[PDB]
Amino acid sequence: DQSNRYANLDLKEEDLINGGRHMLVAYRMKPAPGYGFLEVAAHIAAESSTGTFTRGVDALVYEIDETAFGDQGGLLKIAYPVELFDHNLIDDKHPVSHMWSLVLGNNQGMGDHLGLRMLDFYLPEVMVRNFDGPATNIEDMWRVLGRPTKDGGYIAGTIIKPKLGLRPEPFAKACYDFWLGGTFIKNDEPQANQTFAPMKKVIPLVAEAMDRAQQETGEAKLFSANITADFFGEMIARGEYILNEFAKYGNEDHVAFLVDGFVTGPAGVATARHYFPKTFLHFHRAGHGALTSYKSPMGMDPLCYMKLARLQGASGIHTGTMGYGKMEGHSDERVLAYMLERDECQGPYFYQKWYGMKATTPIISGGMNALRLIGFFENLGHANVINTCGGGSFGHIDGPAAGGKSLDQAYQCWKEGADPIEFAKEHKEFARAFESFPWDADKLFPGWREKLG
Amino acid sequence: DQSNRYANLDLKEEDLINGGRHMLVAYRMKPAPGYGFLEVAAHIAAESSTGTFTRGVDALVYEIDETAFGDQGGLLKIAYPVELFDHNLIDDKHPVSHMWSLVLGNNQGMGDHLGLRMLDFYLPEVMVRNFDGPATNIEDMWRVLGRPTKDGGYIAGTIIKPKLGLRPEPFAKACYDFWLGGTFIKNDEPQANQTFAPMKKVIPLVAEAMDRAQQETGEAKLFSANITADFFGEMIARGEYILNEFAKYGNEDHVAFLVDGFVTGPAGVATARHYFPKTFLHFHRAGHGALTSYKSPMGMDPLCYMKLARLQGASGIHTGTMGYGKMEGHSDERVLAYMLERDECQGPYFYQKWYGMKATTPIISGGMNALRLIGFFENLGHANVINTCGGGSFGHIDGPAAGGKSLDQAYQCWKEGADPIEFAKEHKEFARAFESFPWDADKLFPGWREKLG
Amino acid sequence: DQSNRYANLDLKEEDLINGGRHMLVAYRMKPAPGYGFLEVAAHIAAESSTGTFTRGVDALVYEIDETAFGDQGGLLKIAYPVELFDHNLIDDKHPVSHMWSLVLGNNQGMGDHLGLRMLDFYLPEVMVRNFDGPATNIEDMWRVLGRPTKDGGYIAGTIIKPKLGLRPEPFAKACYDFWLGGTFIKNDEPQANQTFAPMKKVIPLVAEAMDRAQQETGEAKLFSANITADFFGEMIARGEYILNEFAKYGNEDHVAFLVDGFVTGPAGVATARHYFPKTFLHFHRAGHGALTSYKSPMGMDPLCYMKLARLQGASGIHTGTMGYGKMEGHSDERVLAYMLERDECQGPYFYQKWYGMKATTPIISGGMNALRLIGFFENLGHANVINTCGGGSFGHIDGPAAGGKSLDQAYQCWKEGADPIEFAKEHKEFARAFESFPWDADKLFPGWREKLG
Amino acid sequence: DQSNRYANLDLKEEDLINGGRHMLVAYRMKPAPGYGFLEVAAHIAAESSTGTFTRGVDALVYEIDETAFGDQGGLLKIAYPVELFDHNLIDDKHPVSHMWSLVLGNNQGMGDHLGLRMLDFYLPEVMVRNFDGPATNIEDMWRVLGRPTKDGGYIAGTIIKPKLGLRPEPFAKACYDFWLGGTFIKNDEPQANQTFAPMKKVIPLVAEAMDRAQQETGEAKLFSANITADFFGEMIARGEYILNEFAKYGNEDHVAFLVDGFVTGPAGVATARHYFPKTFLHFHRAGHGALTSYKSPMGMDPLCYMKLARLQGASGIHTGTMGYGKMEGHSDERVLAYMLERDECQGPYFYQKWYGMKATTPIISGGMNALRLIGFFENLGHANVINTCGGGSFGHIDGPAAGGKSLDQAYQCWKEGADPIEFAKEHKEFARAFESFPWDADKLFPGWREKLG
Repeated sequence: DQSNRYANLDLKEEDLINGGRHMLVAYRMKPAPGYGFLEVAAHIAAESSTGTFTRGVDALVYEIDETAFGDQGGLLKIAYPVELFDHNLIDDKHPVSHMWSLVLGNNQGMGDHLGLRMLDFYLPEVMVRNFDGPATNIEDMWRVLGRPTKDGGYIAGTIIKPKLGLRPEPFAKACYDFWLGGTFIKNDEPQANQTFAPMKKVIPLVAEAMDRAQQETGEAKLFSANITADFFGEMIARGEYILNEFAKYGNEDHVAFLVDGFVTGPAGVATARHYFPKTFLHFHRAGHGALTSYKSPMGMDPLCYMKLARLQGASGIHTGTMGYGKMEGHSDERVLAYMLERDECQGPYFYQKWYGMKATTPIISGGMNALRLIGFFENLGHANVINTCGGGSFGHIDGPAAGGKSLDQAYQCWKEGADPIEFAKEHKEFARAFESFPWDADKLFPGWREKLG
Repeated sequence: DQSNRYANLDLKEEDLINGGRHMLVAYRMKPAPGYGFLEVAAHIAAESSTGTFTRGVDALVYEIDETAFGDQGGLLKIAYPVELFDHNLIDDKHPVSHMWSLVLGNNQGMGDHLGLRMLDFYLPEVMVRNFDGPATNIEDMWRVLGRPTKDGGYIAGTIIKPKLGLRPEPFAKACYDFWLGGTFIKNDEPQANQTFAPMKKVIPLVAEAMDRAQQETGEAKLFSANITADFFGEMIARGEYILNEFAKYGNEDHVAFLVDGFVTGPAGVATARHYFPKTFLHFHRAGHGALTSYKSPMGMDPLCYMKLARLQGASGIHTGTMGYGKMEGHSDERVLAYMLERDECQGPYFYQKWYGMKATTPIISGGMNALRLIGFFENLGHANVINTCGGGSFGHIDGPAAGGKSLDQAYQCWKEGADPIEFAKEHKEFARAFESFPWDADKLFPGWREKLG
Repeated sequence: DQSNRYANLDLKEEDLINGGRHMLVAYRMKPAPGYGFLEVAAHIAAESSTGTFTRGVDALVYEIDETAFGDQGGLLKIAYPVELFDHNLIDDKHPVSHMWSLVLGNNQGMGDHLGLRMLDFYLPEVMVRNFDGPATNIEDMWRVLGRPTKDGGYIAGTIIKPKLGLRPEPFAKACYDFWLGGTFIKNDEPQANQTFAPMKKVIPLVAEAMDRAQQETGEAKLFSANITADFFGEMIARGEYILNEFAKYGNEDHVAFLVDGFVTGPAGVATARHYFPKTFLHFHRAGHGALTSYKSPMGMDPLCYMKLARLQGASGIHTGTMGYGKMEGHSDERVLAYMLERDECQGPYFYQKWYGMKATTPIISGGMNALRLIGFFENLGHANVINTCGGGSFGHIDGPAAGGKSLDQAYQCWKEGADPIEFAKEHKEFARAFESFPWDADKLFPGWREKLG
Repeated sequence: DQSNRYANLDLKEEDLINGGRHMLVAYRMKPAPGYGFLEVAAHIAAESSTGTFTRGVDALVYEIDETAFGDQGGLLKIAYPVELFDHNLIDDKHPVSHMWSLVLGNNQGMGDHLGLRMLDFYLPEVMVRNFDGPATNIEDMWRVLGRPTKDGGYIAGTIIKPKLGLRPEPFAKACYDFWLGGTFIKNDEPQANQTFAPMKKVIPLVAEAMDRAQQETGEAKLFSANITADFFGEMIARGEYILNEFAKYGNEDHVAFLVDGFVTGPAGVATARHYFPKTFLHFHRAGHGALTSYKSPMGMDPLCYMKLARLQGASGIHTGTMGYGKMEGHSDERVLAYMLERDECQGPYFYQKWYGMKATTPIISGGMNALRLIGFFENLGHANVINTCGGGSFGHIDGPAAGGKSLDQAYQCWKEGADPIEFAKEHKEFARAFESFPWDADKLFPGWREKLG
């Protein structure tokens, strides 16, 4: 019924993009029984904007394909005038929370559709330049590690098992054991200040373990510490406490902050981004599946969530192993990494320029090991990632330290374009990964058994 | 496979509840093809706790009914030791974000189920007493309005149309026009500091409109102002600016703060709750449908979201018209209101005591009017609600002020247990609501035409 | 030399005051050898404003009396255009820090005077209405105590001895012992989180002592807890921690916050005033003597410091016993109390209206006891003060609880206009104060020995 | 009377220092008539500590010289057990405010002395390591300027005249004019957000002037922007706003923050130090004369104030021209610079180690010019200072840009150990400073007229 006002299917998407005055959003939408696709689409545009000088700022349906997705619905595109979006009193920037409240707010509760899912969105220059974006990313880690800041490459990481329940001294010992070979360690997403492992007991022991490993290896080590909380004053207290403990050893810039960004919401990410901009903001997505799982016809696709994380200021975020590990996996998920790290990236429906906004670094995890990293790097096109390997490190038959080394050595091998089996003859930890995971070696490198003994 | 460790189906739920040492959660879960219900359930418990002294804090599957929901899956219940939950350094309280990250975190991304949905949860005394809870609710509005703080009753509200796009002077004029009869006005959820209606232009005009209406009517008026932002410093700036503008007229405690709590996340709600505890925190759910819509097999049921909002400190939150307005509606949704406002409430799977935690006030909206309010009150059992009526107020044939009066008069009629038609003979605005909405009057009060002329 | 620009002795002070566009300041100034009084005065005006459209905002010397103070110098008055003063981005209010930086900033370091002291200042309406002012004062304590909020009267307090060094349990015990008779207890100004009495050990014991005393007496008790710190995040952590501990007993609004406002500076007072406005801000002046002692020819007179404390938002501040206790004392210091608590007050050089800005409550201390309070009240004209008595309470021969009662009973006696000796016959604790301090009784009430036995 | 408890003149200062368990303070004190020097000294120790397990933490008088200062009093030294000092809940560090409240708090108001002045103090290692200290100093400016971070040398600055009153466009133009030759510009201490030059009008113009000057010169420029306020939320708003405006040109790390630290107090400095640690904190002392002027027998000597500023985290602070400019001046004030910038420094009574705490950079100002800088550098021993020259820059007969160059060229000449007159033959701006200030050239370089024409 509102299609006359809130729909203009004669608008051309290219004119909307070249004009630079609209945010565009593509959705998958399924009309409820009795309702027409255009009528529901126009209703969505109204609910997502002026709900009805007002004409100039109406959101407009400009494209529909009612049959695009068969029994899962059709394609819907809406243009949002940039004047709809809010501005901080302090710095005039757009809140992410506010943008979300328009393009995916009340329209998620409507009764005249059976599903409404964001697939992609386009931000014009005037909007992109008005979000925080990241302040820190892997480039700052490369600097702390003594690497080039251009293509400093791969950072070998792990997660400690059991992920929750270890008392303070056993946790610090596991950190030390790995840091004798590996580089990066993170808290588990709900590991913080439980009574059985209080923050102010475990953090001093971890700082001491870092110092010991660094003195014994001569190599710099990194720790990502959970500061998740609801209250900004608490997250400030956690971060300041942690940085001061690491500062007692000269290692304050070896600390990253883990923030469970989905369960805090954008406001919690913004607390860390604004108060601690120069501390790497490690965005943990725990819980995001409720919003982004393909099993839901609501919410948004993972690529959209990635774009929003970069705008909020994530220094790094989990992306996935892209079919080379042990999760949901296709080599074609590389677009999630590209959209996070490149200055420009083609998305499923919109080409996105980032106009110099800093990259968000992909954090790879999901049953990866040294043998698998070669194919993973080759598919991605680079190795500028952080990688947490649970079994790929502690599952090394020579121990977690050897596991960590075997991961670094996988990066060297790829970087050199060397033959993995020939490379292994001169690099023991990589060679011993073949024996640690021979099911994978038999597959990827048939013949290794004879060539390596 | 992990069922031996992470499942104990011999545990009795009543023993877990009477013991007071576990949070319990009920889920609807559908196993993926090839996986057994118990195996997946145990995997969920592991992923949601210790991921594997550790045995004492494992989450445990204690009840399953694999066929409870037919093709939508089965019922799964998990017990979480209270020792799993985090504690603020500052005040030892539990973060809501953290609790969410365990009971509905990584388990939302697992590949061995086709759906995992929270239906209800149980907090024992030791946990309930360790959340913020609300600091302010309708009782504080009753005080400002000169009402009894016991059963002060109904607050007549409206929303301004168009909800977004009005320039500052037309918006303030609409506020004045309604406040000559009604009491409560709110911003629209994305209405804030747009260039076409800057905060520092519209807020002074609204404060002036309140003052004028209060001087002309002798009655106190209320305004709920949007302070949504990502950054705590910005939300502080907005709130302090707004309170100071209303303070210039002596009306600072006539201000409530609207916070789009789903798109800010719990951290944004906590900013308002901690910095502005004595300013009514009006929680707007815009976007929550992605998490709570019944169209998704992920996320959580609305009742769970309501419980979480109270723990975070919402002073009020939208619940719905419960089948008496024009939305998704059943009289049985009254449990959402009861769980928000009562000191104790039976939920779908767990009885919940709140141990003196303040109520969160239901904010009713969705095509309500004066005629309909009688049946709505009778079903709910009380009228201690805030109610925003768009058409029920501005749709009054005598204008928004008359509409607002007709809503108050509906409360009086119910409160008096009077016959609505007899009551209308002595209350003109209520009587004129019959003519404003005669389709409803013909239905609810057949005969009114003759008795009222 | 700059007298032609920065001096206009033809300006009339009454015209400057009635115009409402200037802050005026009176100083005592002593020229250095070789310099003329007017030349130095004009230099001060230049240094305190434009240092030289600029003419419209120059500060102007409008009155001088070179011989007013003999060998201590002369009188100097300067008019500051209100346009010179700063405005917060957030709420447009004047920072106290900024105002201080102009009227008493670089002019304190000049080499062409041997002394420059602020004696008084005048704020016009447009400025007074643009400072924070207090949010809380004794009226809020009266409410918590179940008193009338009009002239609720005297609050009997004490300080614990030794003021610093008591371990947590002995300190809480002393609090309990006094609270069985008295009402108000404060931390000592440097008593906070020392290793020998950690905050998180002593505060729970004090909260428990309050609860016990309140259950046993049926009377409400008050505690003023030190939250002094440099860092706003720490002061927030302290205040939230303390309020939560008292909230466990339902006594959160029985807490006041002590802030060492001179050593934090105005910024620290503002942290408490903005974050915790509804918690009584007990301003402790420790260290102010460097700025306000009459032994210095620099700085400002105590009356000026009092005015600044009210503008910053002190709920109460120490004033002194005004010659009725054991300190620097003259009955004429009552102007310090009047300037803090009245809506209008004559100062030494300027009449000051406060335009409804809340009172700052006088906190009396300095060797007062029940016998002395009568004359003190009569001189002041009221008893709306908080009073901490060290010896007047614990020095009671029947103990601190009896001492506290004897102080309340002194207020009752004055309030009743009763004869103190006749009153004592029917009030045992007051009567026993005569025996506790007979040197004072012999003086003030000759004959008591016979009439009371 | 309390000398038996609070005095132990048999203690040896060297034992107290080598033990590392006491802060020591030296004072000048004058007893009031009738009081003995030791009795008053012991009273001061009591008032400054336990006011009376308590014995172990008493402050102790360990040295007195009653005649040390003739009619100005005698010397008094007091030892403070480190256990007396407070600890943040967050990071366990000592608040400066709290330390001040003990060693120079209530003892400033006592009636049994006619003066009590801090001359020096000693912090042992355990205390020094427990203060914030600076996070940023001139080394970070050297990095932004492309200089070595070791001895990067002199930064040529100016102040704009008139210091207060310029509208936004004329102020930005003056900044541009100077930046074509000079490097560093600062706001005046009370210049901020006045109605005649609003922050959000002038700051964008200054950022644009920086960009233009940098594009035209190819050299990096620096601006120190006033963020002084009482309220931490306002100072955050100012700083974030300013950094974002400079970030629009890629110049966010070209910004320093000016904080009027005396009138905000330590709490305001801490806000900037904690929220903006990596932005150079330019501490402006406006008003400190009330506390540190030698005309007062109260307060503290400038050297003490300098030590406190470093502990609070000042990146730089004004010291003075040390007799080479036009102020209070003696070459021997170089100790103020040495105590701020060295890792170890002898003070008037105590040798102070800083244990790696970052330097606070001296900011030199007070009628300096290029000719005078040579002798100033030679006396100081280095040129690692920031220098604001009002007349030494704009007073150059060829303009402010030429003036700024002449200052840089003075540094080069000193650095080269070259003869100033010979150097001038090959450096025009330096040569033209001789003509700009020939009174100084005739004095310092007799003969220049003939050698340079």
